Amino acid sequence: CTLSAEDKAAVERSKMIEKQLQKDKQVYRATHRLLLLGADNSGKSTIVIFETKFQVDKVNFHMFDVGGQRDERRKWIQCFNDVTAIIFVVDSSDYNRLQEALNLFKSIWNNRWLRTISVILFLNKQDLLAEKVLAGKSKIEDYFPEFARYTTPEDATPEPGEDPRVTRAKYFIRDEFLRISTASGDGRHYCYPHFTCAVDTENARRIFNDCRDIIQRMHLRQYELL
Amino acid sequence: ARKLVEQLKMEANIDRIKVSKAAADLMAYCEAHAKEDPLLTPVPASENPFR
Amino acid sequence: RQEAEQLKNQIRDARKACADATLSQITNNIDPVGRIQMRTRRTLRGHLAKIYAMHWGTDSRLLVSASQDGKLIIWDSYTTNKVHAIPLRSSWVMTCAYAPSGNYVACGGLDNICSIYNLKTREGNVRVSRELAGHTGYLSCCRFLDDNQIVTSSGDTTCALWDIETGQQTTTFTGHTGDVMSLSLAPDTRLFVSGACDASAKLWDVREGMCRQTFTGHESDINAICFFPNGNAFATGSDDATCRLFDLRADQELMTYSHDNIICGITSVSFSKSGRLLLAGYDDFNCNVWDALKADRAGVLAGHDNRVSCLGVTDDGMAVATGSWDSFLKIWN
Amino acid sequence: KPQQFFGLM
Amino acid sequence: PNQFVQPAWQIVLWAAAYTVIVVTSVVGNVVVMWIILAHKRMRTVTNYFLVNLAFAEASMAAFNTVVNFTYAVHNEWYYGLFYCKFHNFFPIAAVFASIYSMTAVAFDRYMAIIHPLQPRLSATATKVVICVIWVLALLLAFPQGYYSTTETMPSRVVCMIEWPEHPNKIYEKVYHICVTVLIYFLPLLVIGYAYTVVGITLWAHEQVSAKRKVVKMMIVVVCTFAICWLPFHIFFLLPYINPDLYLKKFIQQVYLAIMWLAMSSTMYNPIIYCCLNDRFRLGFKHA
Amino acid sequence: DVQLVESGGGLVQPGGSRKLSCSASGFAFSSFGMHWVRQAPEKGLEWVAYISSGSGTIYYADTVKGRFTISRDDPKNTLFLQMTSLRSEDTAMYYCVRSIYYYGSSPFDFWGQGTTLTVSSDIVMTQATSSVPVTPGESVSISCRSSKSLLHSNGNTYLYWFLQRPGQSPQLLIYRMSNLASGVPDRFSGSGSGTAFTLTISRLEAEDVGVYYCMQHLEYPLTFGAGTKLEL
Ligand SMILES: CC(C)CCC[C@@H](C)[C@H]1CC[C@H]2[C@@H]3CC=C4C[C@@H](O)CC[C@]4(C)[C@H]3CC[C@]12C
Repeated sequence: CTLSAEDKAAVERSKMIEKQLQKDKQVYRATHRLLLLGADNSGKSTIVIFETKFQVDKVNFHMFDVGGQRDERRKWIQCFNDVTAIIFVVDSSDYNRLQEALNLFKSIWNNRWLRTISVILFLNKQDLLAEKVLAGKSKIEDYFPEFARYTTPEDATPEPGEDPRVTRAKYFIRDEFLRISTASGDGRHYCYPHFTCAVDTENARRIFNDCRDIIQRMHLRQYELL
Repeated sequence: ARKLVEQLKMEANIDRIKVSKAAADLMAYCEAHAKEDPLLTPVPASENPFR
Repeated sequence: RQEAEQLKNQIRDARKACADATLSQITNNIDPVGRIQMRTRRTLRGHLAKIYAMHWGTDSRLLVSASQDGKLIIWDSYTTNKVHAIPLRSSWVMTCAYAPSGNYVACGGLDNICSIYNLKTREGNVRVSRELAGHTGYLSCCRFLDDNQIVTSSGDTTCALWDIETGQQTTTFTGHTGDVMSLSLAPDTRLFVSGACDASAKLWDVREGMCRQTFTGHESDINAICFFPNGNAFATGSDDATCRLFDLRADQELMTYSHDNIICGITSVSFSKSGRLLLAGYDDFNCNVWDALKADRAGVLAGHDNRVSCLGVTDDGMAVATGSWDSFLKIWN
Repeated sequence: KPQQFFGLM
Repeated sequence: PNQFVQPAWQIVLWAAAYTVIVVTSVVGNVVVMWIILAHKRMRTVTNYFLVNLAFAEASMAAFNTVVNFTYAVHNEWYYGLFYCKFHNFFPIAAVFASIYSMTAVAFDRYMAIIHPLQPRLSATATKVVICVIWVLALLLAFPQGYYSTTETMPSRVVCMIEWPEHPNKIYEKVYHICVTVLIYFLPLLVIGYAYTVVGITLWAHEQVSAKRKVVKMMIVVVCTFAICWLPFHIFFLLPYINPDLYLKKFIQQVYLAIMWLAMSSTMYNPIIYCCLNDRFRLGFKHA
Repeated sequence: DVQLVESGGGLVQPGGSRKLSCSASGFAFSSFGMHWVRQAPEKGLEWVAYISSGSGTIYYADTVKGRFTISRDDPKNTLFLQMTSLRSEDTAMYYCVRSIYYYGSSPFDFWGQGTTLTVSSDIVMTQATSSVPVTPGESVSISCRSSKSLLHSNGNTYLYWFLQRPGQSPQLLIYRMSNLASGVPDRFSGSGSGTAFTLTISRLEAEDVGVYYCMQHLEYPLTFGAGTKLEL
């Protein structure tokens, strides 16, 4: 083969390297990468710290929480332009921080590098939000005047033991993030709103089903069936 | 603050050559090392190690 | 404040006085390089995820390549044989350097750590020599001066010279106000220029630790920076879809490389051994060869199916390697 | 058979 | 005297329709192959099975049809003993190849919609499956080529398959029965079941219109495969039931009809690609 | 530290069978292809067998072809040599050598201590001078000629120089004609013309006493030279 004895052995080393790389490739494909964005007090860590691994129905998911870098985030968001989803956690209780979260969501949703990546919004601490609505305290209309004009949608599914006031509050926040996601993007990416709590541990299953839908929709364009 | 002022002072003190002279010497380098540039001057395939 | 803006306009008027002519006016008579048709001579396939960085070794035969799958693969370009494959602790690696000696290879990324790997060990396995950990932001670039000194740029707006043996930052460079994205060591290895997201490029002295000169002109983040072979000029690449050649001595931009069709930022920039050609990698899934002196697009290296993240020209100037998010690296020649 | 028709898949 | 000398006008009409199908199908499938290979954007591991399907279908319409039709004009073999063995090998293999390529695209489409998280078939494994399909095709067509002979009848050369002589014609009958079950009932079941479940989930708001379109496409494919190939199989199993029908002349026109319906299947896939997908349509209008 | 202790030798009646075992410690046995090289009590070195990394390519020498078999237990970091039909010509000390092969590698770098077994077309490497008397401080030039040019088209002349100091396993001095091995003083220098090669040892010391062997790696079977002794 016009290869010296040492050249042949080098080719053999390369082939073994290629084999380990192939087993690595299989693990990489099986693992679905997720990006846990979200602010502080969102309890982003307790939904299920730079990395976290979990497995649902024999499917392993790697969730990366990059909190070490702050300020400009678009520069390092370029790295996560291949994640299957971007779990975004929002503290429903804090309304002062809510507007900041809406701005963050808007940035993420419109980010040129995340223009085809879906977002699984997890409104967290829904319990604390309820307690605030029950005690009255700070009115949501104060922070967002539209709350008064807003009414609980008919499509809404009220959970058992939900004062319409608590119910309207929860779906008001969801409405805001939906409004933000509906304005930009054209069916390339979708937002999956899931009202969640701190005790709620079914969060992993929600991620699983939503990930199925996202990959199904992409495979529906990849196989050219759409 | 005062540090920015000091940094600006130092950068102001630097001496600057005329653009003409600088551009002239860049042009000179390229012309001198022109034959030594395989990308600029197509290298005979025999020599090209990626032939 | 008032003194500050006074000094600023003072610097501005000085540069103007030195702006007697333009590089374009000067080279108006220089004959164009002509069409530079370069074809893919090799394609190094094997990376599982997007290639984010690459560096040619001084031998101009071996090159390291970083990927988001957390693997640094050393490749024998001449024979497309994978020499070594280093598993990395953090999968998110944004930069990879190759030591001039060839004995070490360093990588870094969102881990905020620059890990030096001793390629030549007696045990025969690549082992992490030292893990530099002082930086507080993603490391965007890392280039070696010695097998004991390495300059690393980080998104903490600061660059730093480290002593691999001690593991301590010998010198810190805190002048930039935005995330430093790239760094380029001068051929003389005495000065290093760094481009940041503040649309500013600062030339630093590695032994004094101070910012000698500050160059501006880009309208957005300087994603890439490279030094002209003479060490007297540096070219930059920004999201402004423009490339700008600034001269160190003149302290003033000489030529801008922009085409109306181009509306995508430059991810990586590099010069030829003579510096006549400026090969820059754009986000249009291709790389454009610009005649530096004449500011004309001589040719296009279009063989990628994703953003060309990295571009490197061999030290002998024989070939140009280009890595992309398509998980493939092509040695154009 | 001459009167037989022959067909191929 | 050869009784199968159909009148000139009969020849003209049959020629016309056959010609239309052949031309349209081969051009269409060839364009499909071009779109996928030329535009490397559409050239993906996913489209490899699609490539295999298109290629096999194109070769089928080009070889199997024209050759068989000219044979049916007066049942005369205007080729040679080599071509008799070749036609009873390549075109026949291409039939089985196309049907098994349809099972392959259907399996990927099942795995991509029913189990979206599980990764796609590896690129190497995808090529392995294509190889296996063509291998099985050649194996199923081998007996016919092995027992090929150009009996030179005074009336006309006839390429006939001289199966091992049996009083009960056991080997002859079993082979044709096995082919029918292996390239009709078996695919009709797998392609059927798979496309059925995918259809159920996709059927169960612009997205909805597109998903229900895919369901329409799948049911079209299943019905085509079942309806178009059934007359074909019946004709080739007829000698075992009623050989006297073969000895009559009308069977000549019946063979023409069954081959027309069967070869027409190689046209459905191109039209379906342009109708369901937008990128395929763009490539078609570009060519 | 890198050690390759081999064991399992001793007196064996002719026609018998024995398994030699080289236990590895301090390196990635899996990544290093291993070789077995023997030395007759009075003669020089002779390549016996070679197993590649991952037990892939297993070449053998003509003399031991079939009779001997080399096998590697990567998990247990051990190299085995089951030898059958032991002829009286197999009486020798067997050395297990490690060899990694990549661009810029140093094959045949570490040699094991050696185990003694007492049994009751290929390129010819010609070291003309069997012995050369020399006093310390002088400069020697051990020469080695080849039947075929060892310069492959890849531009690498595959000629390796080894030094067996009295009562010690051989040690790689110069790999690929000129490249000096690690841990070797700079006084050793390798020159070559493709067919004729020369190892120049300047400022000779007491440590440099021993026999010098020239091995070719152009093709298998690997062939060692007769050996040139440097006596003080
Ligand atoms: C006589 C018979 C056996 C011929 C069979 C030919 C078959 C095996 C050939 C013909 C066309 C071929 C395809 C043509 C092009 C491509 C695209 C390439 O990126 C991967 C392989 C792939 C998908 C080929 C697979 C094998 C293929 C389907």
